[PDB]
Amino acid sequence: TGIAETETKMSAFKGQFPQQYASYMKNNEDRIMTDYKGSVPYHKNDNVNPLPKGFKHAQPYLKNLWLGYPFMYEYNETRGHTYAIDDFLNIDRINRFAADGKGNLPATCWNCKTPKMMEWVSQYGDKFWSMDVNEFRAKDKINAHDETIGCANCHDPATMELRLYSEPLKDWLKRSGKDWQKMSRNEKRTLVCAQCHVEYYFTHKDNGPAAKPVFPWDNGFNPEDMYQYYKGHGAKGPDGKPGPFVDWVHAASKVPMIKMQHPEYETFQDGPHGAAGVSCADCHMQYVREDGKKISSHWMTSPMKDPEMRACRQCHADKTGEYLRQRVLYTQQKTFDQLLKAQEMSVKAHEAVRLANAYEGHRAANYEALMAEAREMVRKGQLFWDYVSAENSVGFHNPAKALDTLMTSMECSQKAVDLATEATDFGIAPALAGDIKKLVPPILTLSRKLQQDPEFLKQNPWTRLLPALPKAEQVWEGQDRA
Amino acid sequence: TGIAETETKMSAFKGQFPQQYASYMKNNEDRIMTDYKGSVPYHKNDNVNPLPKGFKHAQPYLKNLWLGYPFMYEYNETRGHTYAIDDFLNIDRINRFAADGKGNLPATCWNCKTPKMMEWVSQYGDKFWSMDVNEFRAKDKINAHDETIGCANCHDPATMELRLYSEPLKDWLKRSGKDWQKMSRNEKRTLVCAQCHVEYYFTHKDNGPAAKPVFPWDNGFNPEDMYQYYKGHGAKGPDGKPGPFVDWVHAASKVPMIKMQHPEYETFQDGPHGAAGVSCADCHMQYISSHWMTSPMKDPEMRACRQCHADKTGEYLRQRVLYTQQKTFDQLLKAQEMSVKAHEAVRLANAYEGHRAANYEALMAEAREMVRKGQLFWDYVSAENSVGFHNPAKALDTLMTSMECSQKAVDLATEATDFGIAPALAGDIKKLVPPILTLSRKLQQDPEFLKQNPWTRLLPALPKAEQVWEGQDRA
Ligand code: HEC
Ligand code: HEC
Ligand code: HEC
Ligand code: HEC
Ligand code: HEC
Ligand code: HEC
Ligand code: HEC
Ligand code: HEC
Ligand code: HEC
Ligand code: HEC
Ligand SMILES: [Ca+2]
Ligand SMILES: [Ca+2]
Ligand SMILES: [Ca+2]
Ligand SMILES: [Ca+2]
Ligand SMILES: [Cl-]
Ligand SMILES: [Cl-]
Ligand SMILES: [Cl-]
Ligand SMILES: [Cl-]
Ligand SMILES: [Zn+2]
Ligand SMILES: [Zn+2]
Repeated sequence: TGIAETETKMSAFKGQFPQQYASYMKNNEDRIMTDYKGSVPYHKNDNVNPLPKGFKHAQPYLKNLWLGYPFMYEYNETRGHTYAIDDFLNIDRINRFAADGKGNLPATCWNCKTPKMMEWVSQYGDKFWSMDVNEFRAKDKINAHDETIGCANCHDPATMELRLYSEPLKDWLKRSGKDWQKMSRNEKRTLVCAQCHVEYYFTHKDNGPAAKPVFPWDNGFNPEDMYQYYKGHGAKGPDGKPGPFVDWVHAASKVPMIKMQHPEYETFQDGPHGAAGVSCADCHMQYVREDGKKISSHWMTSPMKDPEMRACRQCHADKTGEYLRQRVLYTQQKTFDQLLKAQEMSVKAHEAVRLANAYEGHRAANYEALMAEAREMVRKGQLFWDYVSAENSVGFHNPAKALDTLMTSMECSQKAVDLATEATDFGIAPALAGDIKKLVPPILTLSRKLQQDPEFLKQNPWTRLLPALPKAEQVWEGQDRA
Repeated sequence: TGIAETETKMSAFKGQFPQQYASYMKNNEDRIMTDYKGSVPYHKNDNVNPLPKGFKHAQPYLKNLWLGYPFMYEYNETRGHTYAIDDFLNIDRINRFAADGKGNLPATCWNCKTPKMMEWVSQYGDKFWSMDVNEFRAKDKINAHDETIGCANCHDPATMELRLYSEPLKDWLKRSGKDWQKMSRNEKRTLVCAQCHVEYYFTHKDNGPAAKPVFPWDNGFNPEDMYQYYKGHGAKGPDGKPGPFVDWVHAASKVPMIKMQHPEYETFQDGPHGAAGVSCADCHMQYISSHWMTSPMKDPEMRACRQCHADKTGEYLRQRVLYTQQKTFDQLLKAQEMSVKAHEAVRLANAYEGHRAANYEALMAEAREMVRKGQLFWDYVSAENSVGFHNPAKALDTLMTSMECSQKAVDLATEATDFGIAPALAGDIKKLVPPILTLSRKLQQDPEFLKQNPWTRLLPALPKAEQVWEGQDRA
C-alpha cells in the first residue's frame, strides 16, 4: 500500500481494506451482554441498578477496595476498540475539575488508546510520559473517532504485516532477548494483543524516565511473581536502594497497595489454550466468510455472543455451541462466586488493619512486627484477587490459575485479619465478627464531584475517611475545554 | 468360552485370553512412584520417612483429621488390582487383635475387592452385609491371589461382554431409571470402574438391610450435593424420621463426620474429559485393550493420551497434568490445616470455662456443621486419586469452599466463647496440634504412647491384647 508508515487515521485504510474495515466497525456494537461479560459499559461495582447502569454480576466492594485511588470514582465494563478514546474521555478517573485543567494522571495513560502514540513519542521522546494526560485531549490534538485504536496499532501500513507500535512490549522483548523478526506468525497473533491487554506500571522518577510504562514480567507472569517483582522498583531510600513499588496508599488501612490491570496475556499464556500454542486471534479473530471470501474477523469482542460458538469449532468440531458455552460457564460461575468472597475477605482485612491502627487499648508486645506482616498480607491478598478481577475472562482463559489465585488471596487476607487482631491483644476481635457488609457497607456511588460535598462523604464510614475536595466547576467535558 | 458365569478364579481365563491376562498381570508392578501418585503403598500421612514408608508429597494431618475412625490407624497409597486382597488383609483398619477374632467392620468391606461377592450374595442375601468382615478371611473362604479383583468383575465370562457384578451400582441404575442393555459401549467403558471407584456409605439398619452399600448420588455428584444428601439417611428418631447420617464422631471436636472415599466417578464425570464423553478406559486402558490399570503418568510418552492429543509431546501433556496437581496438592494441605484448626476451635470452645456469649449454643451448632461440611469438602478432593487432574476446576473450587467452611467454624466457635479462645488459636496450628505421624491399634493399647500427643491423649487405651490375625492365618 501507499498508506503512510505512521498513519493514525483508521479511515485511511477503508478504501483498500473494506472487508477488514467493516468487520472492525462491528466493534461499535455496545448493546449485548453475556452471562458475565459484554459490551455495555455498566459501572462494575453496581449490582443494584439494572442495565445499563448496573449488572447482576457486578462486584459490590470495588470502590471500597480502591479507596484513595482514581478507580474509586469510576470503572466500567469495556466496549469495542472504536470507543477507546470516547470511554477514555468520559471516565471520571481523569480529573476534569482542576482550574489549570490538569487530569492529574500521566500522558502514559494514552499509551494503549491510540496509534498517535508513535508520533507523540517521536516528537517528545522520554519526556512525553510524565506530561499531563489532558495536554493531548483537545480536538486539535486527537480525533476521538478516527485516531482511536486502529489498524496502525497492529499493522505496518505499507505491507499490512503484523507490527508492534508498543514501546513497553518492545522494551520487554529487548530485555528478554526476543526478536520480532524471528517470531512465528502464531506468536505474533498473540503479541499484538499483549501490547495492551496486560498488567503494567508507571516508572518512578528515581529509576528512569518518569511515568515510562513497564510490564512487570522479569520474575515471571504469575501473581506471586509480580508480588515478588514489586518488592523493588519503587522510590529510592535516603540510601539509594529502590524500595517496594506503591501504586497508592489505601485511604482506610493506609496499606501501600499494588493495582493490577487487565493481565489477559499473563493469565492466558500458561493456561490450557495458551500453553498449547493457541493464540488470542484463534478465538477472538476467527476466520469468517463475508462477501466472496475468507477474512480474519476484526470484531474483537466476547466469543460468547455467538450461540453457535463458531470461533471455537474450527478446533472443537465435534462439539455443539451450547456444550462449549456450558463449559465456559462451568469455570466462570465458580470463579465469579469465589472472587466476591475473596473481595469480602480483603475488605475485612483492610478494616482489621484500620481498626488496629486506631486501637487505643493495650497492645501485644510484638505489635509493630505483627502489623508490618498484616499490612504486607493485605497488599498481597489484594494483588492476588485483583489479578483475577481485573482480568476479563472471569477465569476462562486459565481456570486453574484463577481459582488457585483466589484461594491464596483469601488466605493472605485472613492472615492479615489474624495478625492485626492479635496485635491488639484480640481487642478488635468482637467487632470483626459480624457481616463485613454491616461494618463496612459497600460504596455504591462515589465521584469527583460528590467528593466535593462533606455532607455526602459522611453517609458512609469509609467515604468519611476521604478529604473533601475544593468546590469546583467542571472544566472538561469530552474534548471540550470549558 | 465355557467359563462359568460366576467364575471367581482369574486363572480360569488365562488359557483363552493370554494377551489380556498378561496385561492384567502387569498390575503386579508396585515399584514406581510418579510425582503425586504411584504404586508403592506408602503411608499417606507420612512425609517424614523414606519410601516405601513415606513420601515427600504425603498429607501430614490425616491421622488427626480422622481421629476416632479406623482411618487413623492406616491408610496407604494404592497398588494394582492384583493386590486388592493382600492389601485388604494387611490393613490395620480391620481389627486383628480381638479375641473372638472379629474385624469390627462389615463384610460389605469385601464388596469392591473380589468376584466372590456374587457367590456370597447368592449364598447369604442381604444378611451378608452386616456379617463381620473376618468371617470370609480364611484361605478356605477366599484365594487372595486368584480371587482378587479379576475378569469376572467386569466381564460376562461366557461372552466376555462388559458386565456389572455390583449390587450398589445396579441399585443406582435401577433407582435412576437407567438400563445396562440400552447403554453405549462408551458409557460402559466408564461404568465398570464406577462399580468401585466412587464414594459410598453403609446403610443404617433403621433404613434398610444393615450395612448394605449405597452410592449417595440422588442429590447429584458434587460435594454440596452429597453434603445435602447426608442430612438424611441416618438413624431414625422416635417419629420414624431418619436423622443426618454420621460415619463417626470426631474424637477431639465431637463433631459427627462424613467420610469421603475415592469419588473418582463423581469427580470426573462433569470434568473436561468426562463431560465430553471420554471414558475411564480411554486413558487407563489404552489400545487389544491394555489391562494395566495404573497411573498414565508412568509413561514418559503418554501414549494413552496421544490418540486424542496427537499433536502433543508426552512432556507437554505431563506438564499440563502437573500444572493442576501441584496447585491442588498445595491448596489441599492448607485446607487440611484449616480443618484441623476448626476441629481444635470447636474442641477448645466445648472445654471453655470462661464467659460464654448469650447465643453460645446456636453458634456452636453452626460451628460444628461447618467443621463437618468443610471436612466433607477437602476429603472429597483428598480421597480422590487424581490430585485435581480428573476435574481441575471442581477440585480447586471445592478446596476453597472447604477452607471457607473451616474458617467459619473457627470464627463461630471463637465468638461463642466471647473470643476467650482467640489467643489460643493464633499460632501455628502445627504447634498447638502436632501432626500424628504414628498411630496403630497396637500402639493404642499403650497409655504412655497415647500421652505423647495432645490429640492421641484424647483416645481411650485399648485392652492389652495379642495379635490374632495375620494375613489369612489365625494365631
Ligand atoms: C496498556 C498497557 C494500557 C495502559 C498503559 C492503560 N490502559 Fe486503559 N485500557 C487498556 C486495556 C487493555 C483496556 C480494556 C480492558 C479493561 O479491563 O479495561 C483499557 C480500558 C480502559 C478504560 C475503559 C474501561 C474502564 O476502565 O472504565 C478506560 C477508561 C481506561 N482504560 C483509561 C486508562 C487510564 C486513565 C490509564 C492511565 C492511568 C490507562 N487507561 C492506561 C490498556 C491500557
Ligand atoms: C490488533 C488489535 C489489530 C487491529 C487493530 C487490526 N488488525 Fe488486522 N489483523 C490482525 C491480526 C492478528 C490478523 C491475522 C494476521 C495473520 O497473519 O494471521 C490480521 C489480519 C488482517 C489482514 C490480512 C487478511 C486477513 O487475515 O483478514 C488484513 C488485510 C487486515 N487485518 C486489515 C486490518 C484493517 C483494515 C484494520 C483497521 C481497520 C486492522 N486490520 C486492524 C490484528 C489487527
Ligand atoms: C491497545 C492499542 C490495544 C490493543 C493492541 C488490543 N486491545 Fe483490546 N481493548 C483495548 C482497550 C483500551 C479496550 C477498552 C475499550 C473501551 O472503550 O472500553 C479494549 C477492549 C477489548 C475487548 C472488549 C470489547 C467488547 O466488545 O466488550 C476485547 C474482547 C478485546 N479488547 C480484545 C483484544 C484482542 C483479541 C486484541 C488482539 C488481537 C486486542 N484487544 C488488542 C486495547 C487494546
Ligand atoms: C479461546 C480459547 C480464547 C483465547 C485463546 C483467548 N480468549 Fe479471550 N475470551 C474467550 C472467552 C470464551 C471469553 C469470555 C467471554 C464472555 O462473554 O464471558 C473471553 C474473554 C475475553 C475478554 C473480555 C470480553 C469482554 O466482553 O470485554 C477479553 C478482553 C479477552 N478475552 C482478551 C483476550 C486476549 C488478550 C487473549 C490473548 C492473550 C485472549 N482473549 C485469548 C476466549 C478466548
Ligand atoms: C485451536 C486453535 C482452538 C480453538 C480455536 C479453541 N480451542 Fe479450546 N482447546 C484447544 C486446545 C489445544 C485445548 C487443550 C487440549 C489440548 O489438546 O492440549 C483446548 C481446551 C478447551 C477446553 C477444556 C478446558 C476447560 O476449560 O474445560 C474447553 C472447555 C475449551 N477448550 C473451550 C473452547 C472455547 C469456548 C473456544 C472458543 C471460544 C475454544 N475452546 C477454542 C484448542 C482450541
Ligand atoms: C467400593 C464401593 C468400595 C468399598 C465399599 C470399599 N472399598 Fe476399599 N477400595 C475401593 C477402591 C476403588 C480402592 C482404591 C482407591 C483408593 O483410593 O483406595 C480401595 C482401596 C482399599 C484399600 C487400599 C488402600 C488403603 O486404604 O490403604 C484398603 C486397605 C481398602 N480399600 C479397604 C476397605 C475397607 C476396610 C472397606 C470397608 C470399610 C472398603 N475397602 C470398602 C473400593 C471400595
Ligand atoms: C474392569 C476393571 C475390567 C477387568 C477387571 C477386566 N477387564 Fe477386560 N475389558 C475391560 C474393558 C473396559 C474393556 C474394553 C471393552 C470395549 O468394548 O472397549 C475390556 C476388554 C477386554 C477384552 C476384549 C478385547 C480387548 O479390547 O482387549 C477382552 C478379551 C478382555 N477384556 C479380557 C479380560 C481378561 C482376561 C481379564 C482378566 C484377567 C479382564 N478382561 C479383566 C474391563 C475389564
Ligand atoms: C472393584 C471391583 C474395582 C473395579 C471394578 C475397579 N477398581 Fe480400580 N482399584 C480397586 C481397588 C480396591 C484398588 C486398590 C488395590 C490395592 O491393592 O491398593 C484399585 C486400584 C486402582 C488403581 C491404582 C493402581 C496403581 O498402580 O496404583 C487404578 C489406576 C485403578 N484402580 C483404576 C481402575 C479403572 C480404570 C477401573 C475401570 C476400568 C477400575 N479401577 C475398576 C477397585 C476396583
Ligand atoms: C484422561 C484424561 C483420564 C481419564 C478419562 C481418567 N483418568 Fe484417572 N488418571 C489420569 C491421570 C493423568 C492421573 C494421574 C496419574 C498420576 O500419576 O498422578 C489419573 C489418576 C487416577 C488414579 C490414581 C492412580 C494411582 O496411582 O493410584 C485412579 C485410581 C484413576 N485415575 C481412576 C480413574 C477412573 C475411575 C476414571 C473414570 C471414572 C478415570 N481414572 C478416568 C487420567 C485419566
Ligand atoms: C479422547 C478420548 C481423549 C483422550 C484419550 C485424552 N484426552 Fe485430554 N482432552 C480430550 C477432550 C475432548 C478435552 C476437552 C476439549 C474438548 O474438545 O472438549 C481434553 C482436554 C485435555 C486438557 C486440557 C484441560 C486441562 O486439564 O488443562 C489436557 C491438559 C488434557 N486433556 C490432557 C490429557 C492427558 C494427560 C491425557 C492422557 C492421560 C488425555 N488428555 C487423554 C480428549 C482426550
Ligand atoms: Ca467488554
Ligand atoms: Ca499495575
Ligand atoms: Ca496407586
Ligand atoms: Ca463415604
Ligand atoms: Cl487510574
Ligand atoms: Cl517436587
Ligand atoms: Cl475403615
Ligand atoms: Cl468475655
Ligand atoms: Zn514437590
Ligand atoms: Zn463476655
